[PDB]
Amino acid sequence: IERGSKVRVLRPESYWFQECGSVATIAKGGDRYPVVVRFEKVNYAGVATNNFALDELGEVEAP
Amino acid sequence: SHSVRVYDTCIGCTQCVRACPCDVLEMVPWDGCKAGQIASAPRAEDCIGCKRCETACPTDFLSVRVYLGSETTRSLGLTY
Amino acid sequence: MITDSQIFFALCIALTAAVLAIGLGRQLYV
Amino acid sequence: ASFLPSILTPVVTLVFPGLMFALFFVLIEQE
Amino acid sequence: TSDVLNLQIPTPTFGGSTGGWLRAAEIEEKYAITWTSKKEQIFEMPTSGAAIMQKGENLLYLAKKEQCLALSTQLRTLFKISDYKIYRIFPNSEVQYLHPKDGVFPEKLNEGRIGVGNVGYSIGKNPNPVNVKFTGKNTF
Amino acid sequence: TKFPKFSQALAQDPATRRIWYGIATAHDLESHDGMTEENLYQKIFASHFGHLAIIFLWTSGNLFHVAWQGNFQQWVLNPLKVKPIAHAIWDPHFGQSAIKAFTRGGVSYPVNIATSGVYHWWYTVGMRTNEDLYFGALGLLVLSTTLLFAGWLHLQPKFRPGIAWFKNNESRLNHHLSGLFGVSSLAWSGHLIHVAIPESRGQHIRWNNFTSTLPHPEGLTPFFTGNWGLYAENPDTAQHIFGTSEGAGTAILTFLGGFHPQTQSMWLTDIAHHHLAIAVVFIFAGHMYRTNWGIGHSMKEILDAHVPPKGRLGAGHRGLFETITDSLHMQLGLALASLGVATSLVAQHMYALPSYAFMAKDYVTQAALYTHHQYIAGFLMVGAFAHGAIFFVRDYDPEVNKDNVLARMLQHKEAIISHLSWVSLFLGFHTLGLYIHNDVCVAFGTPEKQILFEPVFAQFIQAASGKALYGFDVLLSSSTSAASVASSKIWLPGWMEAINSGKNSLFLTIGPGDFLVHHAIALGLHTTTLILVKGALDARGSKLMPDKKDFGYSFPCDGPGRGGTCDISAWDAFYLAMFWMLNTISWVTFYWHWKHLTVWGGNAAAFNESSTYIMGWLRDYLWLNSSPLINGYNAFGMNAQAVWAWMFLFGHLIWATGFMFLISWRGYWQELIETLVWAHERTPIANLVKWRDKPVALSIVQARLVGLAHFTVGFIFTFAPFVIASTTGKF
Amino acid sequence: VDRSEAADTWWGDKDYPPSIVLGIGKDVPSSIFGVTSGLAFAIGVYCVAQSNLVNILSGSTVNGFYVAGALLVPYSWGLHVAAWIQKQNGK
Amino acid sequence: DVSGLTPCKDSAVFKKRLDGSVKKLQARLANYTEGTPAYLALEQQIDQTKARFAKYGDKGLLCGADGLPHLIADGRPDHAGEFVIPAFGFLYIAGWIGWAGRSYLQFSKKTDKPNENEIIINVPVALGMMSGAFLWPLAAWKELINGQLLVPGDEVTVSPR
Amino acid sequence: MSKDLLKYLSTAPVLLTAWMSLTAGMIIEIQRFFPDSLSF
Ligand code: CLA
Ligand code: CLA
Ligand SMILES: CC1=C(/C=C/C(C)=C/C=C/C(C)=C/C=C/C=C(C)/C=C/C=C(C)/C=C/C2=C(C)CCCC2(C)C)C(C)(C)CCC1
Ligand code: SF4
Repeated sequence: IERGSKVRVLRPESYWFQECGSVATIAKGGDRYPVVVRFEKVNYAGVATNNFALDELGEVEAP
Repeated sequence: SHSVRVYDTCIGCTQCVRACPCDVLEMVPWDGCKAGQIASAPRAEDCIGCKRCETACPTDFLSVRVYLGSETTRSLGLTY
Repeated sequence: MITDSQIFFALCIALTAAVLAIGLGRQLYV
Repeated sequence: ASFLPSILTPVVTLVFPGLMFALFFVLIEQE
Repeated sequence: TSDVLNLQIPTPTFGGSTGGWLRAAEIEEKYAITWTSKKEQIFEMPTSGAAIMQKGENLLYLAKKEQCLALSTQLRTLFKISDYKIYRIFPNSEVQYLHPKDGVFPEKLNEGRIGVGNVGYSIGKNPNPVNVKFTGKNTF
Repeated sequence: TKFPKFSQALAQDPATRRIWYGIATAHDLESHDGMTEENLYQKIFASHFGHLAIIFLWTSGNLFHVAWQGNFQQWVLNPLKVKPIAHAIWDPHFGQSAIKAFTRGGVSYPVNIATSGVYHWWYTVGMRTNEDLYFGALGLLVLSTTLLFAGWLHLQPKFRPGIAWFKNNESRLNHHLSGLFGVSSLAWSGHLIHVAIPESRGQHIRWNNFTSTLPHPEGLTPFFTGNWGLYAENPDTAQHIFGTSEGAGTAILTFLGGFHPQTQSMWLTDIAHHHLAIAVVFIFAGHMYRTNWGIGHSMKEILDAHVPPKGRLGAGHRGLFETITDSLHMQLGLALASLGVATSLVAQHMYALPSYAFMAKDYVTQAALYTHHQYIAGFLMVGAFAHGAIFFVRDYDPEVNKDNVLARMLQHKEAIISHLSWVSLFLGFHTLGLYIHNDVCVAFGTPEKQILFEPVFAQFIQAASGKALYGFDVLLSSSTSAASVASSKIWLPGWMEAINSGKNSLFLTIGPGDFLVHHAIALGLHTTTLILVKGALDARGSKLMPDKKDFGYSFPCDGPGRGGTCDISAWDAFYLAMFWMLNTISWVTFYWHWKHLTVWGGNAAAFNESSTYIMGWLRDYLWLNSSPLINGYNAFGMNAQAVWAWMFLFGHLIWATGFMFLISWRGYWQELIETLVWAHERTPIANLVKWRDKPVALSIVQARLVGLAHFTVGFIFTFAPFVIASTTGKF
Repeated sequence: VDRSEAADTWWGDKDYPPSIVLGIGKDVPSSIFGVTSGLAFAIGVYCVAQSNLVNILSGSTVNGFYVAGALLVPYSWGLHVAAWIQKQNGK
Repeated sequence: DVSGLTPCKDSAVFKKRLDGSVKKLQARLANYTEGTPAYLALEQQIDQTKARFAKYGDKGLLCGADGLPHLIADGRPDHAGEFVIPAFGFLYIAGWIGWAGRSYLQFSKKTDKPNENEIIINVPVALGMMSGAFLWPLAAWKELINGQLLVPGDEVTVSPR
Repeated sequence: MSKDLLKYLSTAPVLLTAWMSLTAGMIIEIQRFFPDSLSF
């Protein structure tokens, strides 16, 4: 939604579904999932980052 | 044979292909991803189903996904 | 006391049932 | 009668199931 | 490259093993892997044992594409041999070139490759099984 | 044309797993190649016909064997002493000693002593001679013949029923309620009144004279005049002897309650009145639903309207009609749950209220029947839950069940699973802790420190039902209460005596051991429900695998990635919950068997003292009562229980062999089979003999299935022997 | 009844059921429903009391009229729910 | 009194159990000589047994036909000491424990390194949380009313239905 | 007793063992001083 913002994930299949994450990067064109949300709660694989689209995120607190 | 599929959440990090021990997966050009490449499975008949692609996939859920199905000599991986 | 003829009659009906069972199994198999 | 156990039990529990196993094996090994 | 093999290359020096093909590679399908080495040197077979790859050309027979690919990974990550080619040999002697199909390893993109098995939506958007009930398709 | 014709994938499968999976998915008709719904329903219908024919053939076989080789006529004269014979033994492996030992029951040939109660059932029902049993066997054979022909017929082109007819719910339910339950129960009441009560009272009513003999001296004139109390007037006297006219009454329909004093089974007049009334109710209820005549109900309308105000249960029951009538797995799950509950009900009710003459004193039959029906109830419940899971993963449509009462279950499945986990944890923690406290306290020579909670609530129920030794003086125990006074001329004058008589299994005295074992039973039920409910709710997806529905119901795993995904398919939930079903039913049956052995032997102060700690169960039930079984054959000789000892060890061996498939998994055996394939192919002579299917290790789900199979068969064999032999050797 | 031939009786979006749920009594007014429900409750409770509370039931004293009138007590419940539904639907 | 049980003080089976235990101890007493540590320990132990039985007799416990105390857990205040008062005591203690844990978790989640704080406990503040959890029923009620106890579910991870 | 050793003593298993030690000792002393309390 905006870089450095806290956003709630709304993707149903996400490990972080209905949980907050910090946006680190939003890309230009191209990527169907431009936003890059960084979490602190590692999923089962171990990664704490994932790419989401703008529609799959809802801001809770701004930078 | 097992069915290998790749979804557009691919980020083109080319790790499933390296984890592949049967040369089932291969990077092809793609407009969607920033890296400009997407995994694809043109040799699914050689799939055995060890799911090292699924293990190596770093997406929150797997861009590369394998469904086990009809079994064969190759899929069973029998030397006889 | 069950008689030999009684046992044989029951066995005959059982054999008829067996033939019908083979028929039903065939028709379920097709 | 007391004849029939001897006539039927071995016929039905050695011969028939052996034939059925043979038939099933031969059938499943077709084509 | 091409669907053909010399079928006369000198093979690695190996003392034999019980891990090789058994009455099925000659009836259904065998596999071959051919590479080139700068020095005559020792390596570990996918089948249990140790062999000596010869100087220059080397050819090996195996029973599994997995075995051939495992040997290939060994060659790449130990001896830095990256010219290997893998073939499938049928009982009718047809030879099919399989692994470096475009002449380059699959992990590096090429301009001519077309996508097989690609889905245009995220993984969590497949139809339910009830939708495909009593239909020949599947939910992917 | 290869074996799995229904599955072309297995047809191309080259390994030995083809045969296994073909046999395994033979009856999974929904997922067969080229299957349509209409063909599926017709095939299911024909298979049902064949199954009914199997049931009636089994019944006819039991009847014919008791008629031909059983001592039914001798047993009729002296039911309490002569042991019923199941069938003759034909075994060339028997020695002279075994021949002499198994020659029993007042016959000259080896035999098996019946423990199914069929003798008591048929004697109560009205069978007195082998000829009647033989004619029953003949008629059941003819019935099975007709059912097989019907199954064959209903697959023919012109006789193949349609999908609309199959999905006609209202007509099917109307007919099942009114005729299958109602008129069939009416027929049974008529049979009792016409053939069973007269035979108990010393009248030989059969087909040749049932048309001439009047069941009641007045006839149907009381029935038509409405003076139906004349059918209750003159009941059987307390001095009545079953099967004789002395002390016999004329009443055909009574409500005396209690038990028949001589036989210690409920009155046949009471049972006939039960079946007559219950049928009235069911025949009425079978006119509920609308079928071709306007008047009636619409089940879809009922479900659609039943939505509480303000959306309390979301959209209510909207869509449930469509899901139930479209999905056969939901119907199967509902049927299995209801039938498992009914099986538990009959198991709990037959022992407390025996219905067959002289069954109460037949201790082996009672234990065998209770164990049998409790185990089948557990299996049916597990199956109900498994098919609920299959429905969720295969037939559940969220678009139809948008905001539904069923969809809200998935919505708060996390709360449900967490709370089932909480209650299971609490029950197990506290029950195990109290048992260990009692164990240590009795161990340390100070049983006074035992924490012994009186089951005050169950005792209160017993007092309200009529028990008086507790002294609660509530409801029926207090003669004065409205509950005790309103029914004081129908059933209480007999029921009060029956319940307060200490010679009966009706409402057994209970204590701290009963408290603790009941909490253990609660733990077992709750944990089995936890595993099963979790499997059903997580079958569609989970945080570790949101796309599980794509994989389906029974798949091996998702691989070692994401930390490992073992037993994630929700079939493995069923396979796990089967262990707990076996565990809880075993606890139930141990409780039943030990309490009843003590009560029958007249020392209830063995259960009341020792059952409070676990070593009491290990010693005064298992170890103490295992002697007559394990002494079936020894170095000095053999007894008639040697078969039970051999089957005891047999069940032990199968239970043990199951651990192999449950513990050791496929990779070891696959590599070992590679070695064996090498050896067979490389040895001379034998390598001319060559397989067709490539031999492979058993699949993962296949081996889980085999290991669980060996476990369960094992369970049942071991307890069957121990429950049938120890009772015989102790009484 | 089939899937198609079934009335639209779902009312989760509204405050009261449609009157169609009452079937044959979809037009009888709330006044009739309430009066009949009250008479049914009184008569049925009278019958039950006369059968089992005021008197003691027995084989020689069970009364068919009282037994039948007992079944008017659940009918009374249904009639009172119906009275409320029709009052809310405006009939 | 209730359930057919009788008070343990007037229980012949209870008295015989006491007498039997006493006779067992005195029988084993024969091996040891007067004044030895084993003899004095057995004397202490038999005194303890008699004191225990007298205490059970005086407390009003009900003894069954087996002659052992049976605890009546039905809520009657005559037998409150059997379950109700121990139940309240445990509920208070367990609430104390859970509140200490939850409050320390709330503190640690705001720490710069919550993952390391989970292993390495900050003992100075852990002691403070443990002490302050003594008044958990009022603290939990306050958090309930302010809405800081139950996170809205629209904010908890949930698996695809 | 440097800050590092205090940190090590503050680690989870050491603290678990210490607290459960104190708890078990408390329970055992309550048993010694108020023994055989099958009631309140
Ligand atoms: C399912 C019921 C059932 C069962 C469990 C048994 C069991 C037995 N019968 Mg049989 N029997 C039955 C019904 C049954 N019978 C019926 C209805 C009749 C005709 C009235 C007979 C007539 C009969 C005779 C005359 C004799 C036996 C004997 C025996 C014994 C040896 C096995 C044998 O060869 O018998 C089978 C013999 C037959 C002639 C075949 C009967 C066909 C039945 C009805 C098939 C039922 C199939 C079942 C429902 C499902 C399929 C089973 C399987 C394919 C999975 C054994 C205890 C022998 C005995 O007494 O040994 C001590 C013996 O001499 N039986
Ligand atoms: C921080 C403490 C804490 C708190 C507040 C809770 C709270 C809860 N747990 Mg528990 N739980 C805890 C730790 C805690 N848990 C730990 C460490 C584990 C791993 C063993 C579990 C495992 C667990 C399971 C498996 C389940 C629960 C459940 C529950 C709920 C019911 C209460 C219950 O029965 O507890 C049960 C308590 C236990 C099984 C053991 C607790 C362990 C110790 C004794 C307490 C930990 C205190 C901690 C060391 C304090 C440090 C603070 C200090 C530094 C100041 C509730 C939400 C159940 C649920 O979901 O219900 C809805 C449920 O199924 N919990
Ligand atoms: C998952 C799933 C499923 C399944 C489920 C199940 C399997 C269930 C079960 C369940 C159960 C199994 C239940 C049970 C129940 C019961 C009850 C609910 C009971 C009740 C009772 C009562 C009410 C009683 C009362 C009384 C009387 C009447 C008399 C006497 C007294 C008393 C009080 C006791 C299905 C298929 C649906 C589908 C979906 C999903
Ligand atoms: S997400 Fe998986 S398939 Fe896509 S590039 Fe990364 S490793 Fe390859």
